[PDB]
Formats: sequence, structure tokens, C-alpha cells
Amino acid sequence: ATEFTPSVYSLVSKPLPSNSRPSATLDEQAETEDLISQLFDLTADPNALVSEHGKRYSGLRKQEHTQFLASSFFQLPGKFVSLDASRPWLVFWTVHSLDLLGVALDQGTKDRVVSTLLHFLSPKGGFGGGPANSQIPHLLPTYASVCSLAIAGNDSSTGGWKDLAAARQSIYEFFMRCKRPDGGFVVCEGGEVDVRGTYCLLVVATLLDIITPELLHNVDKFVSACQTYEGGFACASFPFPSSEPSCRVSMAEAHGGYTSCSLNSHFLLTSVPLPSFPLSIDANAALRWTVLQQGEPIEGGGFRGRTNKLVDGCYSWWVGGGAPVAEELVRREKSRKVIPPIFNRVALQEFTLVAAQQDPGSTGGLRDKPGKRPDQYHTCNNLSGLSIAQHKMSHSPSTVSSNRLKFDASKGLPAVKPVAPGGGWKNEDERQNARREIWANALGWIEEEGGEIIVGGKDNRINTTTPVFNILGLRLKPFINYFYCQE
Amino acid sequence: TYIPMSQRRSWADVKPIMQDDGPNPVVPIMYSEEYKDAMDYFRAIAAKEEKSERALELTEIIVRMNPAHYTVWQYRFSLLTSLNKSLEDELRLMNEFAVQNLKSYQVWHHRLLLLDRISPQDPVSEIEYIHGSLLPDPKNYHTWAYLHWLYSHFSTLGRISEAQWGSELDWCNEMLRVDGRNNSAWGWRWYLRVSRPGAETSSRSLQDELIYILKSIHLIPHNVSAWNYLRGFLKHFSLPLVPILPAILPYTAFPMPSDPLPEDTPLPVPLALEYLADSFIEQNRVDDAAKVFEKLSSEYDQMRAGYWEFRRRECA
Ligand SMILES: CCCC[C@H]1CN(c2cccc(OC(F)(F)F)c2)C(=O)CN1Cc1cncn1Cc1ccc(Cl)cc1
Ligand SMILES: CC(C)=CCC/C(C)=C/CC/C(C)=C/COP(=O)(O)OP(=O)(O)O
Ligand SMILES: O=S(=O)(O)C[C@H](O)CNC1CCCCC1
Ligand SMILES: O=S(=O)(O)C[C@H](O)CNC1CCCCC1
Ligand SMILES: O=S(=O)(O)C[C@H](O)CNC1CCCCC1
Ligand SMILES: [Zn+2]
Repeated sequence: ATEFTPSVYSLVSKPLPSNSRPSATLDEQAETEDLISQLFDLTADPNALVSEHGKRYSGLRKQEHTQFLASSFFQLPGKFVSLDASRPWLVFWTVHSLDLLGVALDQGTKDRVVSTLLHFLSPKGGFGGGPANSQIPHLLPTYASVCSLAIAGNDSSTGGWKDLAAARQSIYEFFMRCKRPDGGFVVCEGGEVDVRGTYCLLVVATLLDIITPELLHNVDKFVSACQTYEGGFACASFPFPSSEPSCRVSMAEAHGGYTSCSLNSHFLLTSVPLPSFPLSIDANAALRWTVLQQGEPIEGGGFRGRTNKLVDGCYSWWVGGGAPVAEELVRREKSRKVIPPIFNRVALQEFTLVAAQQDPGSTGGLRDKPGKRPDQYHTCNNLSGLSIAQHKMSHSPSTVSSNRLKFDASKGLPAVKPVAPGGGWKNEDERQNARREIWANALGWIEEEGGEIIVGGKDNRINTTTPVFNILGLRLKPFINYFYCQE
Repeated sequence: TYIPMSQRRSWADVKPIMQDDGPNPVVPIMYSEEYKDAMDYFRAIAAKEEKSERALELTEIIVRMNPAHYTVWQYRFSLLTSLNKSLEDELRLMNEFAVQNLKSYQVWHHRLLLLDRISPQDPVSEIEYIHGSLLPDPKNYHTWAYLHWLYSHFSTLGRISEAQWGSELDWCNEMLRVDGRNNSAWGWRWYLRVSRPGAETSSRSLQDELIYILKSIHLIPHNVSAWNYLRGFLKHFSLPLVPILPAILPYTAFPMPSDPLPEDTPLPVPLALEYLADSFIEQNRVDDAAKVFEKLSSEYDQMRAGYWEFRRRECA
């Protein structure tokens, strides 16, 4: 299973060549190469049968990482006030990381998570980054809060899911107030427009059964025009006029974080049965860009976030986790005109184990690179990317077919009332067909039998996350089943 | 020593409102006294929807302590417009925030809203400021995106002159001269020369662009930025790969490479091999393309062994 995933220790490590042309980019690159390669040199090869004497052991220090996260359920120092508008992300990074690490929260602690998040929910729609009496709703905390309730909540009267169900119409109305005619969304009232907002909104709308035609109009075009000449995606596209722009232009360079959001957004839109929708992307170019961002052996096989910048553990999720999505879109196009791993699944795990863990006997946590303090965000995204590398994920047409066969369209929550009179589905046949396709495809990701690769032995294995959503399948399935009234 | 706001004459009429977290919230932050006090009074101000100079001062206090506080930024902008405050003064305050390393998505977006609402007849002063601001971080993603927005928005209003576009390319060329590995500046060149609606597309411009690309590759043969721009260029304009193959072939072992290549240029260059393979595919010579992909997979670009094997299998 590893003929095409060579270990970093089995390859010749050499610096990026200079061509006798120094520059600031190269100064930083060469210095980072020295940092990462020296730590690998001090660390026993994880693929060895008996670990080498005198060298650091690279096993995943799961209990250290659990202790690092435990601060969240007590308190954070004052110097992190810079995250005061991102407290739902602190929740999500913590509780998804604990899921990945296989550590259960007791029910009292889960109830505190639910109650805290429901205090962030505004009656007129959406979650803010903090208490609703202090912060206005925002698309990004709304994703983080919804996913956190999937991880920590339940279907009882104190489980928070019933409050989410009652909030569906107001959340939908918030989403529509955010919508621009060109297909972008502002992230909050008076806020910025970019594909992070589109991604967070489409995930939540998919999960809560609040997708309508008026919500989606031009969203596919906004996202598609974010693709750059490099094949990844920028943060946003600009509509040149004369809802009906004459053309759209990408506004910055291809980036791992916006490429993840764009690929995931486009993938969610391919489930929607609208005519000539979604506008296509160049999937081949996106797959090429993805694999080109995995670093060389001298930089430990981690991913960079853009061309000629530095590798960073959090892109294991943003770029590594986009790979199965790009792969599936390529597969669809190859068939529509009518297998070895697509990135180095082994090298990415070696980067996680050797370079991205905090040094042993310390605070625990995972980090960007050696020399950087660990934090909750890099802990979550290193582990989410590690999961994608360990477990071969694919979107299964036969699984989607089986999902269609078991869907019960007579069961469901009340249809959302559209803002504009003609903004809904044409009739029940069309709305129910949309619900079926969107639910059945959201539940189409599988781990492939016999595709597992656990570098360093089975004690390093973590749980399997879902591509696009980034929560465990065992969380996604009962959560989305709740809102669609399936069982 | 700090003076609490409860003991300030200017605030005596305001009853502060505490943060409503519930009794025992998760992820609590141990706030300083100054920050909690200011937010206590902001909650009261926002509750009564007060638009005032003291509210404006209070928002500045808060965003200095937390520049990522999007709610307080939103309230600040509505104070500016509601009170008809000088937006040029506010723009000078934002210049200082950058100096003192107060930065976020929210500050950059505040600057954009100011420029949109001021709507200057000529944005040249803001363009020059953005250029200067890039010297501490020449790859700042927010800054490059903002520069794209500024030219796109004001060109839609007809306010970017041909002289202004010309000096923007001059500046872009200088950025790439100082660091040819700055992929952000390569992205900007693409906007200036290819993607912006007003760009020229002629036989001359295509020839010039190809000359600049090939010269850049010959200067730095291992620069991924230049290879990606070349591939995007040819693909965007549906131009054949084969006629250019003479300039690329020396890296697989119009401007041509140096007769002795620069020192520290080990061969082959993997993206040159990708060029050769794709040019074989263009010639319908799938077996030759497959052999190049096989060598990329097993010897020359082994980190991507599986991707290059995928490419090999497509051809066989
Ligand atoms: C210890 C804080 C980590 C900061 C990190 C992530 N973070 C952020 C904050 C809130 C929500 C959020 O949402 C998420 F879902 F996590 F993205 C992200 C920032 O604001 C800047 N970050 C610096 C960075 C570290 N490694 C790469 N970066 C660049 C970068 C990443 C993401 C973003 Cl959005 C902006 C810049
Ligand atoms: C759903 C959601 C919130 C997605 C966002 C994911 C993400 C990683 C966004 C990054 C945005 C950005 C401008 C990064 C560059 O910052 P940088 O210059 O500090 O780092 P770099 O050198 O690695 O590019
Ligand atoms: O997260 S891990 O690295 O797996 C766990 C910590 O190293 C615990 N270290 C040992 C605990 C038992 C006694 C001897 C030390
Ligand atoms: O949903 S509604 O209750 O009508 C409107 C919001 O909840 C009010 N929250 C405000 C956020 C910013 C600080 C002041 C309070
Ligand atoms: O299941 S297997 O992959 O065959 C082998 C085990 O997982 C090895 N895990 C180590 C055991 C000794 C302590 C450090 C971890
Ligand atoms: Zn990072």
C-alpha cells in the first residue's frame, strides 16, 4: 500500500537550489529546511521495528495533547483576548480534537458546552463569536457552533439540537441578509466577502435542511471565478458590471485555506439538482496545485499554503484534506468523458509525528513548525490532516445510491419560508428530490477497506474525519439525520 | 493607575451591562480589568443604540486592546457615518494601527469601507500607501487582496488612468526584480497583464509576455512561481507547448538559457520534465509521455510518486 508513498527517511534530503540568485524567500526557506531536517535527524525513523538508541521517539503523545486541550474547560490566560471574538472556534478546535484523539467528555461537561454555545445564538438568527448580548452573528462562528453542537449535543430537551431546529427559519433569514447579488456573502453585517463565508454557510445550510434556490443563486459562479492560473483558489472574485456581471476576476493568489473552502463549497453544490448548476471548475488544475504544495523530504513532507512560502502543519488539513475532494471531481470528469495515493500519505504522517508535535515532557499540543508554540488551532488542524493521511477517504457512488434507496421524503421539519415569493422550490416533487440528493450525498464519504496506513504502529491511529465537514462520521450521521427526520 | 468608568464624570449616567455567558461557561478568557470595564460599558452603549463621541472613543479603546473584535468595528463604522465624521482622519488613525502592529481581517475591511465611502476621484495616494506598507511583509495576503480590490473597484468607476496602470506594472516589475520568488507579485502581474478587463491582448503583448516569462525562468530555473505562470499563460491563451520546447529542453537533461547554466542548478528540473511530458501528449506520443511520468515518479520527483504514477497510467 506504500510503493508510491516513500518515507522521508528513505529519500535523499537536499536544499532547494539557489541558481546563484539569493533572495529573501530563499533565506527563509533554507533556514526552515535546517530547522526541520535537524529535528528529523534527532528523531528515530517511525517506520523502524525497534526504536533507535539515543534518539527521540516519535509516537503520538496523545495524553500530552489531551492535557494541553484541558485548559479550555477551565480558562485561558488574558493574552488570548485576541480570540475573544472566536470563542466558538476555541470550542470546536477542542472538542473535535478530543473526538479525533478518542477521549470522551462526560455529560456534565457536554451540557456546559451546549449551554455556552446557545448563549451565543441570537434570536434574529445565527451565532456570534461570544454572548449574543455582546457580539452580532457571524458566518464563521455559526459553522463552529453548529459543528460543536454536533460533537457535544444530543436529541434530548437539554441537548441543544432541538434549539437549533427551532432556529432554522431565523438562521436562514440571517443567511439571506448576508447574500450579495453576485453570489458572495458578507460574513456579518458590514463584514468582508470571501469563500470562508460561503463554505461555513453551505455546510450549515446542508446540515439543517435550509437550502433554497434563492439562497444558492450565483454562489457557484462566485466560487468558480476564485480559481487562479495556478489551479488553486483565491479568497474572492470581483464582479465587473454589465447579479449579471460581464466577467469575474480572482482577487489574490491560490491559497490552501481558500482552496479548501472553494473545493468544499463546490462539492456541496454538486448535490443540488438545479439546471446547469453548479458552474464547473478546473478539477485537474486543482488536483495539480494540491499535490505540488507537499514539501520535499528536507522539509519533512508537510504542506505549504502557497507557492514559495513555508510548510506549516495546519495545511495538513487545508491542503491534505482537500485532496480527496479534488480527486473525486477529477474522477467524475474522467468518467463524464466516457489506484495509487495522490499525495505522500506516509510523509505527511512523518511530518505530524516528528515536526508538528510539541517537544516531549512539555505543554503538549501540536504546532505550525519547530520553534513555534503549539495552539488549539494547529492542534485541531494537524490532527484533522493526520486523519486524512491515515485513512483513505473516497466519495462512494454505490453508498450514495443506497442512501437514496432508504431516504424517507415524507419525514421532515417545516419547509423554510423564502424571503422573495418565487425564491423556493417549484413544488414538493422538486423540494423532496433536493432534500434526498443533498442528504444522500452528504452521507456518501467512506473509509476504504484495507486502505489504512498507520505510520509508526497502531497506537498512533486516530479516528476518521469526514472530508468537507471535518467532523467524525459517527457525529455527522445522527446530527444530519435529526434535522432531516431520518433514522 | 486605572480609573474605573463608574468613577468617570462623563459616564455617570450609564449603567453598565455584564457579559451574559451563563453561570459556568467553557473557554472563558481571563480579561484584564480595563477590557472588561470597557466592554461592560459598550454593552450598555450598544443596547441603547447611542451614537456619540464618547461611544466613538470607547470603540477605539476596545479595538486597540482587541483588533479582531468585529462587532465593535461594525459599531465604529456606523458611528462614523451616523455622526458624519471625517473619514480622512479615520484613515490616518488606521495608518497608525498598522505602525503599532494592530491588524486583522477587521482592520483591513474597515479601510476598504472607508475608501468605498470616501470614493476619491483619484485613489493614487492610497495606492502608494499600500505599496509602502508591503515592505515589512511583502507577501501579506490581506494587503495583496486589498490592492486587487482597490484597482478593480476604482477601474469600474473609470478612475484608473493608462498612466496609472503603466506605473503599477513598473512597480510590479521592481518587486519581482528584488525577489523573483515572490508569488504574490507574480499573481499581481497576472492581474495587470492577463485577467483585468482592460488588458491588451495582441500579437505583440503575447510575444512580450512570453519573453518576460522565459527570461525569468532562465534567471531562476528552479523557481516554481515562474513555471506555474508559464503553464497558466500557455493554457489560458491555448498556445502550443512544442514551439517553445527549445528553451525548456536544456533543463530536462525567444530567450534561451545561459550557455553554462548558473551554478547551483542541478538537473533535471522536475517541472521542465512535466513540460516535456505534456508536450509529448500534445504530439499524441502517449508512450513517450508515459516514460517521462515514470521517471518523475521513481527518480526525479519522488515525493509525488503516486501523482506521477497516476499521470503515467492515464497515458498507458
Ligand atoms: C493561536 C491562533 C491561531 C491564528 C491562526 C488562525 N486564525 C484564526 C482565528 C480564528 C478563527 C479561525 O478560523 C479557522 F477556521 F481556524 F481558520 C482562524 C487567524 O486569524 C491567524 N492564524 C494565523 C495562522 C497560523 N497558521 C496559518 N495562519 C494564517 C491564517 C490561518 C487562518 C486564517 Cl482564517 C487566517 C490566517
Ligand atoms: C473555514 C475557514 C475559516 C477557512 C480559513 C482557512 C485558512 C488557512 C485561511 C488562511 C487565510 C490567509 C490570508 C492565510 C495567509 O496568512 P499567513 O501569511 O500568516 O500564512 P502563510 O505564510 O502560510 O500564507
Ligand atoms: O502522551 S504520552 O506521551 O503518551 C503520556 C506521557 O508521556 C506519560 N508519561 C508516562 C506516564 C506513566 C509513567 C511514566 C511516564
Ligand atoms: O436578536 S436581537 O436580540 O434582536 C439583536 C441581538 O441579539 C442584540 N445583540 C447585540 C450585539 C452587539 C452588542 C449589543 C447587543
Ligand atoms: O499494533 S502494532 O502496530 O503491531 C505495535 C504497537 O502499536 C506499538 N505501540 C508501541 C508499544 C510500546 C509503547 C509505545 C507504543
Ligand atoms: Zn498554520
